[PDB]
Amino acid sequence: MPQLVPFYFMNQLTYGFLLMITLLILFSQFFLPMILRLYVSRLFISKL
Amino acid sequence: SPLDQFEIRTLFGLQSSFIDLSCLNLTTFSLYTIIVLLVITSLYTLTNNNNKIIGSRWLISQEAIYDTIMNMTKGQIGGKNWGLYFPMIFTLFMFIFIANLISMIPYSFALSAHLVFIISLSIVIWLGNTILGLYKHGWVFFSLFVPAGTPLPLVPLLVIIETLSYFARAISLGLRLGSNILAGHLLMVILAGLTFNFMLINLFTLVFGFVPLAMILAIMMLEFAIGIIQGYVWAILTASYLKDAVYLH
Amino acid sequence: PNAKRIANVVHFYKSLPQGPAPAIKANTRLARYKAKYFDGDNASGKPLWHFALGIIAFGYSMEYYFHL
Amino acid sequence: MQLVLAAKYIGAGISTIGLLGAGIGIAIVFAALINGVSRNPSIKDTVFPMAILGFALSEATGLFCLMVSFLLLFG
Amino acid sequence: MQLVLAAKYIGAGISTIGLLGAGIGIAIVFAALINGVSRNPSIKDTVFPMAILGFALSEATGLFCLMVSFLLLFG
Amino acid sequence: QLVLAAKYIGAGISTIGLLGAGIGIAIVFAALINGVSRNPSIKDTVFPMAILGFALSEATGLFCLMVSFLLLFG
Amino acid sequence: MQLVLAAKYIGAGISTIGLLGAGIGIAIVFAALINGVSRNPSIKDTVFPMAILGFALSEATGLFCLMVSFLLLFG
Amino acid sequence: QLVLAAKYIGAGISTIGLLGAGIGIAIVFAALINGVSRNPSIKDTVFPMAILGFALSEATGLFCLMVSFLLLFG
Amino acid sequence: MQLVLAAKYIGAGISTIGLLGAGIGIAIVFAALINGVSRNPSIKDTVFPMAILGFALSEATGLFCLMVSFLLLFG
Amino acid sequence: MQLVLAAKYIGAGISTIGLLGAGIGIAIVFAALINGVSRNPSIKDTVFPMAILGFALSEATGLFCLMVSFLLLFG
Amino acid sequence: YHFMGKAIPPHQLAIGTLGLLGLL
Amino acid sequence: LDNIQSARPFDELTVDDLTKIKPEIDAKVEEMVKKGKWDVPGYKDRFGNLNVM
Amino acid sequence: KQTDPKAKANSIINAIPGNNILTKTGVLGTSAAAVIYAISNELYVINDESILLLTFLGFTGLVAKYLAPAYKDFADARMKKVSDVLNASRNKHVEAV
Amino acid sequence: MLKRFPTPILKVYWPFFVAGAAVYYGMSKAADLSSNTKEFINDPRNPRFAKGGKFVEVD
Repeated sequence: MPQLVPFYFMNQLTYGFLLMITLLILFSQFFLPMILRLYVSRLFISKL
Repeated sequence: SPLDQFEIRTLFGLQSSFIDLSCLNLTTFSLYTIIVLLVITSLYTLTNNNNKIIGSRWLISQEAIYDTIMNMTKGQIGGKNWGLYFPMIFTLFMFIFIANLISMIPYSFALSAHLVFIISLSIVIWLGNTILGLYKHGWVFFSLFVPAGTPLPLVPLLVIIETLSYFARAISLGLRLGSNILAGHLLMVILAGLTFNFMLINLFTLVFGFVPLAMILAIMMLEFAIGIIQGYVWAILTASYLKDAVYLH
Repeated sequence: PNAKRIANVVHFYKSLPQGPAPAIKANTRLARYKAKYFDGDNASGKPLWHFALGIIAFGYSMEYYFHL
Repeated sequence: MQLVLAAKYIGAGISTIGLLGAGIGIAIVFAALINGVSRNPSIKDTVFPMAILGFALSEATGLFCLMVSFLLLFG
Repeated sequence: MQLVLAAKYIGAGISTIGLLGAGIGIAIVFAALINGVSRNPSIKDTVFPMAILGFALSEATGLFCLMVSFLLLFG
Repeated sequence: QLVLAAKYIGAGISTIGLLGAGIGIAIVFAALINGVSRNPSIKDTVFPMAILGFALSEATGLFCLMVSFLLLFG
Repeated sequence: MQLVLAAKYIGAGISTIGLLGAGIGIAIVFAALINGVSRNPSIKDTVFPMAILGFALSEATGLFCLMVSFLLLFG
Repeated sequence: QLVLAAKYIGAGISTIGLLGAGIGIAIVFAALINGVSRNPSIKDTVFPMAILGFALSEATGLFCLMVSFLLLFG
Repeated sequence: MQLVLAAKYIGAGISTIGLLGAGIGIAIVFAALINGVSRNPSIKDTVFPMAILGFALSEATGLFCLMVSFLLLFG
Repeated sequence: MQLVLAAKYIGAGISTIGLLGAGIGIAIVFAALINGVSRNPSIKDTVFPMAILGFALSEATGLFCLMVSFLLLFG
Repeated sequence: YHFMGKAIPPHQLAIGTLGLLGLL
Repeated sequence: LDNIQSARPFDELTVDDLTKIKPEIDAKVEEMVKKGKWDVPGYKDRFGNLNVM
Repeated sequence: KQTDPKAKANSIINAIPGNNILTKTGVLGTSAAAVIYAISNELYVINDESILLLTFLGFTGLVAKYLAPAYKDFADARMKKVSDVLNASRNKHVEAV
Repeated sequence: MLKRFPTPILKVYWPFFVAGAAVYYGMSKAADLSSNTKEFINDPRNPRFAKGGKFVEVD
């Protein structure tokens, strides 16, 4: 198919893997533990 | 040409003659990756009202996604250490889930329907299973290729057409998602192209020309389902594959 | 016993009483956007419609400039 | 270009056969729906959305074979 | 041109094979309806609308086939 | 002439769909038999549904049959 | 040169028959899902991931055939 | 170059064998769903047999796809 | 020898049609395997090697079919 | 001549389609075998030779399919 | 845990078949 | 009654306020991430997880 | 000119001019002009993809009519359960001291 | 705002990154091999024209 075979392969793959490493570091260090802080806080007020 | 919606156009531009710096430059694909990153950033940064415990109505969505992917990867790899592979099993979800809702917006563009990126991501996850399996379990990694207690005179056949299914796994996982997103978008654009030329003939067709419009509305209702289900099926197969690679059956 | 008592009153004494340091609003051109749409009781899903309209407008401008 | 346009019509004819999959498919889903309601009439509001979901997901595979015929007729 | 037209007749012939899916399928739906009434007769009034719904939705994928057949006849 | 020969070829092709009715009518009558044999008291209720299913599956076959006749004559 | 595009479109038409192997596939999976939920109402939250898994992991084999069709049509 | 056009017909015809593969994966997971629903305490016992049977059935659907790729690229 | 060299590839394409029988067959064998172990958990060690026996014995047909495909494609 | 030398290879490509009969037949035989052994364990010594007897001539029908391909492939 | 010709029970047997088909 | 004497903004208490009054919360979350346990023990029983499935 | 238009349209223009609007003389004074400019200059071409836009408008209408209050009720019930248990457990535990 | 927590993301995910570098390199060579074909040697937006050479144009 003509449209998914251009010269832009390295473009696609470069910004894609930059976004993957970005979201991986970003999710893992920032956004998943900001939910888990809510979890441990709710359970800590619940246990008291 | 109903497939012109996937054209990649360069916007901001950069070139040289010393070094090929044309790899990185802001492009339609690249701009929509920036948009995906800013949406995923927006779903967690300004969602949380002033770091409140109670977790306002927006945060219930990103609560439920978290919980339905924790309770999914606990029921697949489920061993001594399942949580060490949980950020990857979540960030493989959210990219595909957001990049298949952004693509539903009418004048927009499917990141997921580029086979060269998704097949590359699938081959990355497959080699990262084989290397991890070899590192963790030595030469006995190949014990994955014999199923169970089997009769020995038919074991090498059941090894050959087990390994063939083992490296079909490299491209199948990506090409499933690519085929679903590409076929859905191409279906919607072709039916829109047919109902447009249906409604430009004689004025009796704009009367009772509501039923093909309703059929296109029904297909758009179907297309969110076929877009979210694939985002879930990616994250269930690359949990099962880490079960095979980490734990030998 | 004491294990609950020197937990709970020691937790409670610096719990800020009247919801102090409220900071109900600010001025940064998005905190006013966060208060009207995203904070506590407003919470409505109209920013999805704003965002969808943004991509519709942007993609239509690009499609008109390139192909039409 | 008469040969390729004659081949377009034959290709649109061949790409009609895949609809029989959906034609048997929707029926197997609704047949299981009927045989599940008759065994237990209390589980209707739990089971019937899954029947509608299976209807949609098989009708998608039907339309994926219809769209190839619509390409080969005109596009 | 005869070579295009004859192939259009052939494609119209080929297309109608997919209607056997609907022909088997409507009957599978009504057969499950029959086997469902015979287990519990008090559920016929509830189940029969979904049986005729399954008839309609399975006739749909046969009439798409029939639509492609007529478009390879009179267009 | 090639077109009249292609008419007879396509008329031959379009009768394949009659096997759909030829199997499905039997599935309906089979469920009819297995329903009467399991419960004889529901026969007069069930039998018009079997007649209706025979008629509708006959119509689905007859669509292929009339496309075959249109490729024959018209 | 007409022969290449002609047989190209014929092969692209032929390579959509495999979707009837996916319509019936999704059908049998959701049919077993319905019959399994109906005969045991407390198994839904255990059998539903296997249902979605079997659904898409069976379609994939029809979508391979559709990609052979797309590489014929447009490549 | 009749062969360059006739390899595409072969690549089209050799893709029909996935018809068996899709129905096959369906029958395997259908029996798995029925087996879990009848006996709720058998999932962790019999689920690797289901994954095994799926892997074998896909590979024996995949033979047709690799023959199609050899015809289309070799 | 362009006609015979083309018929090589056409015959190699039409050869693997019968290979779908093995894909259905492995599934029917393992389907009865799951269905049998589901009734009796204590019959596994007898039935499972018999199941892989039936697997290979049904696999031999599809392998012979693929063998005739490679004979037509490579000689 | 090339016109019959092509037809040899095309007929050999045709004649492997009948192998799906054996590929599903061995499955139904061993499927009922597995169902019978899992249903009644102690009847295995009587039941198993009947399954081998059915497999023998079902695989022989597969070889009947395959021998016409061998006959037309080499003259 | 196979036993071929009453020898030492082989490891998993999987590498040898791949090694045989590798040299071809 | 010093517990009721300090009033109760639980509907608007900040997690930064809990981190400031309890560094034990921050240390427990940090070690719980380092070892890898994304599960929260005893959360699911009194609080519904609201997974889709 | 009409019966009730001189008050209803007046309140419509006032509500169009109630949010920091210096165009209170005519609320549609600049809008009705720019509509004519966009129509006559052919700025929006009716497209193949425009029908897809119209169906997306209808989809958003269906969502905002049906799915939005249902999700509002679901989120409000879960919010009530969170705040209720989180308040009541701490209250009934702190009252026993 | 957000407190960064030092989660281990390197002593867990190294083969994914090694595979990423390998697929990056292999797709680089695949792109260079595909950018010189008969169909795409006269598409003017390829990075050949920005450095030196111009228009083989013999097909």
